[PDB]
Amino acid sequence: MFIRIKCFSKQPIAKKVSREVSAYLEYTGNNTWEGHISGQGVSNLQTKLINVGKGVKVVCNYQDKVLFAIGNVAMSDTGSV
Amino acid sequence: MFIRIKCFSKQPIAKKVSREVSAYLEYTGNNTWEGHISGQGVSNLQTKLINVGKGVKVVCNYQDKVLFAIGNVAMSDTGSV
Amino acid sequence: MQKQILTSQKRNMYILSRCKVLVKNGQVCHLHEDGNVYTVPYANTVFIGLAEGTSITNEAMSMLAANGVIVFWTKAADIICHLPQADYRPTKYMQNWVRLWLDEEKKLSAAKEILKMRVDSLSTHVHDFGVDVENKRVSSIVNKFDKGVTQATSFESLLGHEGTFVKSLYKEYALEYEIEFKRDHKSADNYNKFLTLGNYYAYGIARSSLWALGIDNSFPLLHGSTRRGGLVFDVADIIKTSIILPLAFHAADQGMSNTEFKRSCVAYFDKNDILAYLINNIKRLCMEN
Amino acid sequence: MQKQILTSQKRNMYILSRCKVLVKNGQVCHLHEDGNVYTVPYANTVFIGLAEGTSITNEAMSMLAANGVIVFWTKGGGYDMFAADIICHLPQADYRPTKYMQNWVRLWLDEEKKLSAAKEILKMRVDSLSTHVHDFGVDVENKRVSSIVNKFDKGVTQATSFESLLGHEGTFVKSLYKEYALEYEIEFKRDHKSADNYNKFLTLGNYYAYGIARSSLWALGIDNSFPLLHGSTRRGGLVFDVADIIKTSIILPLAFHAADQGMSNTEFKRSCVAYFDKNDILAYLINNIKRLCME
Amino acid sequence: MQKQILTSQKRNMYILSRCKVLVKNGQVCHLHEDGNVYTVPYANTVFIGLAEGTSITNEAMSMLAANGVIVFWTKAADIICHLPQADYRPTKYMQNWVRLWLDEEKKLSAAKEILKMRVDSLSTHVHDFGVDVENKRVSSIVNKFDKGVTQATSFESLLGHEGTFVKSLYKEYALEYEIEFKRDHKSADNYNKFLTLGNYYAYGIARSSLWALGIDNSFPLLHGSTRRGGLVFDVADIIKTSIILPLAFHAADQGMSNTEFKRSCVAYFDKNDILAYLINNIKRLCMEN
Amino acid sequence: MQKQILTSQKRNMYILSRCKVLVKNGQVCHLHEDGNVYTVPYANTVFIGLAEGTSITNEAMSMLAANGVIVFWTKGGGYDMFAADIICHLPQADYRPTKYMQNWVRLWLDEEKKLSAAKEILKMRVDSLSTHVHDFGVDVENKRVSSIVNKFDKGVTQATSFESLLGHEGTFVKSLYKEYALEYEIEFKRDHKSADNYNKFLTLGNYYAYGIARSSLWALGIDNSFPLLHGSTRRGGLVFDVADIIKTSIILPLAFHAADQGMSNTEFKRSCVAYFDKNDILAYLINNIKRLCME
DNA sequence: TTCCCTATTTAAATTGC
DNA sequence: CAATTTAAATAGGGAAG
Repeated sequence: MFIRIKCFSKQPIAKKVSREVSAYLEYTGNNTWEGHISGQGVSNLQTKLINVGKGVKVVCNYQDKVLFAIGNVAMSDTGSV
Repeated sequence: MFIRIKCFSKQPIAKKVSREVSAYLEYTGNNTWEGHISGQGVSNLQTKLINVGKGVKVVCNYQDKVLFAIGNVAMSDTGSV
Repeated sequence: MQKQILTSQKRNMYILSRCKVLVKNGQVCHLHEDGNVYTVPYANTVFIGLAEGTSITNEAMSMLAANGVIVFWTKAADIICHLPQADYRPTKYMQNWVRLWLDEEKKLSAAKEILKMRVDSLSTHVHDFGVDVENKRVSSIVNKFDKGVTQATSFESLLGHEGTFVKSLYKEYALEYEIEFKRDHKSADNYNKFLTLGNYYAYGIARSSLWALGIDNSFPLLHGSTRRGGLVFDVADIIKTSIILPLAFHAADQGMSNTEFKRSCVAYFDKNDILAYLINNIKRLCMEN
Repeated sequence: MQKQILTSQKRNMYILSRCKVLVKNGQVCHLHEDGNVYTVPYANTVFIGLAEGTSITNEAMSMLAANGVIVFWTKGGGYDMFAADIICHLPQADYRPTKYMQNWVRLWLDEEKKLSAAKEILKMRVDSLSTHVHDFGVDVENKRVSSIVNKFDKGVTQATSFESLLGHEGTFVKSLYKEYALEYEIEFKRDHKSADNYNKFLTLGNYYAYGIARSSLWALGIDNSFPLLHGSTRRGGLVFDVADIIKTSIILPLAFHAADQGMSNTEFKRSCVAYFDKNDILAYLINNIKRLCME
Repeated sequence: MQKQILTSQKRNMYILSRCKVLVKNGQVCHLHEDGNVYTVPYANTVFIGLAEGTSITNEAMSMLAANGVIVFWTKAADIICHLPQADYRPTKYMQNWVRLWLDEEKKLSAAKEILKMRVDSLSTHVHDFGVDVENKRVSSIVNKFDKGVTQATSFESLLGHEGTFVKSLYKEYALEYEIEFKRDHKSADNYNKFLTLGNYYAYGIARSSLWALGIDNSFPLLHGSTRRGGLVFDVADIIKTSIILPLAFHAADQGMSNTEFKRSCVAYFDKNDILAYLINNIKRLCMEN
Repeated sequence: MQKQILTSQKRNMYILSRCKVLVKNGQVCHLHEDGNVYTVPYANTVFIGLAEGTSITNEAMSMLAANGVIVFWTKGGGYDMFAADIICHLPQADYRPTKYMQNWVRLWLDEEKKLSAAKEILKMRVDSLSTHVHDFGVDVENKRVSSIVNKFDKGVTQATSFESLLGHEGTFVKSLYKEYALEYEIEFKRDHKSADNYNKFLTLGNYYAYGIARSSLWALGIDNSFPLLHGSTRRGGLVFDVADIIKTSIILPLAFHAADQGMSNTEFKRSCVAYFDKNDILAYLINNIKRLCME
């Protein structure tokens, strides 16, 4: 199932997020992991993202709708910074 | 048609491709443009990013597609970098 | 340079609150938070509406109004908009529409054809929930007001007759979505705030359906003593009471914030091509001769 | 800086350039980039115009919509319109149409006084040449100018077909370009595709006169889509009609003097704006449309 | 804690050439000869099928085999695949697999199911254009493969049953999409080098169906002179005739490169869940008892 | 450094530690991190293992698999594997399960031979206790230990059902745990979740016991899911069913005396691989499974 | 691989306009 | 309105074990 992960976090947490999501998705460029995970895989990916702890800045995308988002500062209708 | 631009170019040409694709899409992750658009607008982007000058490196991804890929430094085979 | 992408496939729409709209790096923007500058896609943007504490400068206006992207303002009520004018819009629509529109019988026919389009707005857009397409009450009330605009005795007979439709849909959507709110522009609850902020989606879609194709708005339809604003509310209420009111009652019922509500209406506009519908919907009234 | 333009009887078109317009003490005032705030009058104002660098707010717009004004955005020189609201009878009590297209397209939907309005508007093109004078270039009181005024008066009066009218207009344009060229001791022919300084100053002046058209029609609620001489399929043909009143009269010698003495485009725009504000050209176009309207 | 996705939940894949599958911050990255490291999705990879010039690191092999991504060597007679062994596979499926391999009447049925799963992959993975899936020239070849595999009287009887199917598919794809390339391994072009790094990708989604769900490559479904390579080659031949050779033929007809063919094969295996189909299809024949 | 470990009659299992593997002069060689290059023998080598720090090129892989060497991957020390192709008779011309697989599935599918193989593998558990003697821990030739051995022998020879054999194995492991605990005079009770040093050390030794068991079953190319004592749904029950030969006689004294000293887990790993090499126990498990299969 | 550079690509912020 | 800075910023590298 076609999901997409972008990481907006800071180092060294961003390398940890790269290690967790890079086991599940292939990396495209400037932190937008892209590919296909089944829904239980997204659920356990959410579980290890929770077990990463605080400081995670990840917004997922199932097409246009946000499938999940752990940690945020400002994310309006558009999603720009 | 939800299409998705990801740029990879540089510092100075990235500002011009920002000014000519954020006119047509919306910046979400670090370089990952996305948003709803027309195929006529797709042809217009292909024209104005031919006419941006040499040195751009942009691949569009309408869902799971490689719609236009102008410029390439190194794509690591199957959908990666 | 370019064919300057047509407004009937423009694909973005925005309301901003507490910002400073300007040009940064050739790009019209948001300033929603303190230092959070966003980007507005002017080749897809239908409209930019501006809440309290907001302002747009002239460089954003000049970059914006070059392909048919308006600005109106929030503070139903008195609203001054800004349609693009330096773009010489096509003439045949407004030639034929003044040709009907001087004659009060043909102006009345134009009003009865744009006022029957509440059912068409409920017909080409069907993916709803809760009351869904029909709760055996919304189809009835839109049918009787279709007949009420089918009669159409005079313009001042229907000056505030649509206000009964909007208030009966406010209290018709609330008998199944349990709250007892009423229409107030200063009420702090979620229902009035969402249903007021959705009128500022409807106004933007209507004025950008008039700006690109050619009608300057203030030559009004449904004029009188209460319906103030012009033909825009005669086009905004096409998608208000049929499109934005169910999503507003959804977002006030599920109880999430304003941004994801605006995402829901942005998606509902984008997947159904609603200003595309409003461009060739009033062209069947404008170009018709 | 606030700059004024007369339209009908009172100076009411204040143009704001490079300012932050916001609510000061429950009233609309504008803070310029120099750091000084100035207020705007209210009962003296029906039109209010925002040039480059101008930012207005929403609560200010709410008061401006609450107590009776219409606001518009504008380009360089504060005169060239690009984004505007529209004019009604009164924006608060009853939103009813302004009477100027009532008179004008009542007289246009029948052919005979539409043709009368066409010959009247070529008559005020003649009056634009004969009335408005300059201190340089072609004098409007010589033998050739008075001869072509008499020839055009005859050629406007006897005719009943719009093809003869547009042929007379093209003959006037070519002939007046020839006499203006031999006054500057050169031989020239008009071409939009040529990129010389003389042709491009003519084209920029034509675009700015299109701006004076669109502004003078916005001041009455008449719209840019309603030509009298050019056909109904021509986009913005009324703008090319009302500008042709002035494009042979004031834009032409100003642009020809700017091309002869070799200034740049921006200062030629500034000189055109100074002539437009000093000799109330917009107000004369309002007077022209108002006497063509009520008959 | 960290239950992880199964091999029937892994959709990414890779068939790396001139690479170096090393350890880079815990991620198994296939670093090609250009100087960049393709970070393979190690937990979601079916396999990383190595080609000439590839050196798989030991810790990278540990991270690949622990997450059920069994790396293989491609450069078929001699293609040895290192199946994962520390994470113990399904014991209920593997115990009944030998009971359906030792009994010759049951070995015939297990071989018939494992070779008729190719017919079940040309109808499930329906992402086959050009030669189609119901064009009666490739569908006829799949039906002939199913007819040959339906009897399956011995492992040495229909030992080269997949070879005739692959030859028929490669002949029909060339006769349809204007080509004449035969079944060769050293005919260096854009066609025979497409279905030699595409069949290695078909062994990519086969080494994850025998390292977690299925039993082993030792007990194969086809044994004989032309049946050397293992049961991984009998699990790859289910996906070779439907997702490898049609994608290679489409990339050769469209003038695509080998990298575009690899991306097309990986995306067609991910979208159709071909690795998941192989993992859940090996468990059907093995755990039938 | 490279290590030689006996499988059947020649040192045909090679453990290749930290290096790089590549083709040099048209033959498979390997290059350590100290700068010394070594080639491989080919008639001597049938099995080659790779530990932490190695990488092998594909040309070396194809040349090793081309004429009769099967490669495998493993943890540190070579006595826990994670990646391996599975053994055939000749890996190139033929591909079929081995004759060890053949006789093993014949004894697994025959119920009387199933019970006979269960009795015989407990009899080899007797022979492993009587064979592997250690200077630490209990003595296998005293009264109490050999009395429990005789009780186990009477238990297996007088049993018929599988659950009786499981109960005999249960009282064997609790009895052996009791006398080993009495040897160092601390009371124990077995529980897998006990987070103390003694129980976690015994589970680590058990882990390397299942590793040497898995290396033994892969050395004959027989799979991991055909157990003799545990049920058919036990997760890797055959690995435990060959490992319990070594847990009751080798892993328990080594782990228990080493956790009496309480030294580190990595040095325990090194000493366990050293004892596995010196006692040459992997070949003893090949001898055990060969006398089960050949009967 | 954990780790530390370290060239980079990169923004958005400055900033005339 | 783009005219460019400065970094928020990652694999991409060497070691290492």
